[PDB]
Amino acid sequence: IQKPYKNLAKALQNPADVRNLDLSFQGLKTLPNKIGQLKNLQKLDLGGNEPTILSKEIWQLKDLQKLNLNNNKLTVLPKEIGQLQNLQELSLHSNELVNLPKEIGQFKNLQKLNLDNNKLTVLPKEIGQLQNLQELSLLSNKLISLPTEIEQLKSLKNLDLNHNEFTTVSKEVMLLETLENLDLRSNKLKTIPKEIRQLKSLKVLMLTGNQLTSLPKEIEQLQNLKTLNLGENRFQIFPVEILELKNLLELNLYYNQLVEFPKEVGQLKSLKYLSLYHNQITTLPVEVTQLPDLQELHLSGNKITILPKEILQLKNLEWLSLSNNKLNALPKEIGQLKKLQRLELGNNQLTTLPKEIEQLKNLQRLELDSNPISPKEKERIRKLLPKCEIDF
Ligand SMILES: [Zn+2]
Ligand SMILES: [Zn+2]
Ligand SMILES: [Zn+2]
Ligand SMILES: [Zn+2]
Repeated sequence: IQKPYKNLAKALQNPADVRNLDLSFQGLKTLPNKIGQLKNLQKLDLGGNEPTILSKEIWQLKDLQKLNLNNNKLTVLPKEIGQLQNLQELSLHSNELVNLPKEIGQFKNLQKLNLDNNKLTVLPKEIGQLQNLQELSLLSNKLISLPTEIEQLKSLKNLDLNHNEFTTVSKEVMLLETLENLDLRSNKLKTIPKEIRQLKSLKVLMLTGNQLTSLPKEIEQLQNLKTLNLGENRFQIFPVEILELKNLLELNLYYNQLVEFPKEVGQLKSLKYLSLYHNQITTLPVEVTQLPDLQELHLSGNKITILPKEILQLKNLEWLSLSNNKLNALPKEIGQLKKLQRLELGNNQLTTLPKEIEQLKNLQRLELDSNPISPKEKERIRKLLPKCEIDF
């Protein structure tokens, strides 16, 4: 590992010693022919220059392991890129690529491929030849499908399809059993296939910003799942399948149309984070207070009228959000939440807070705007929590 040569003149003075060259954002239009003298080059950054920076001399620098061609207004990738047999990391992000050459499949040792922020409508069938690929990033493209040969990516751990045009998840993506992180955010998904059960190594599944109404029963088989992000979807019926995931740590279901907060949520015993912000929830079941490791509970923008006294059981809770609800009171048991740092209660029907709130020694912020609290009550509250930032 070498500190990068940022001065092209310095690099060309002792070319044999140049392993790392960073010419990014230097206003370079072309490369000098002399660049071919950098025979031991392993890392090359040509990002943020011009499309003409792609000198034919680059493709003869055979020791190249890492190449960054980001922000170069590239409309086409030369077929000669395939000659860089030793490439491990290739970055083509923030360009204007619509297609890729079939030669993209020649990188036998390719581990990371970044194609973020392009205009890709299709991937070549040869993408399947990248059998050592661990990360494929396609954020913000125009893909409606992936080639069936995507099933051949037997080492893939990270697949990022965030901001594309997918209407369904292909059954070939579901054959990538080594996947750990699958990002399908901001697509046009209406369903998740039953074949999701095959992704047994999946730790993170992001489906935020789609049109999902339900999940298949087979999602219960994702026993390695830690993060499940289902916010900004069309769930009206709570997907009870996800309540079988006893090792889940984070669950996001905000911006749905949920009418019921089921008692079975109490079965998510490892849950640390739960958001149900902006739904139609009326009642908080006693079973939610039975989550011993819960640190954040986000319930703002609902129709909750009361909190059960069993709230005291959430000993690890640090953040409780209940703004824009219909709360008439807080139970005195709120004072037992010793780790509470943030308590959002704006836009409710609160007139007072129990004396026991003074026990909230770690409380840093308390939000009480748009509540019918009288000036003398605001004074009393300030005195109960003198070190807390209180917004009235
Ligand atoms: Zn988008
Ligand atoms: Zn929205
Ligand atoms: Zn709203
Ligand atoms: Zn707030």
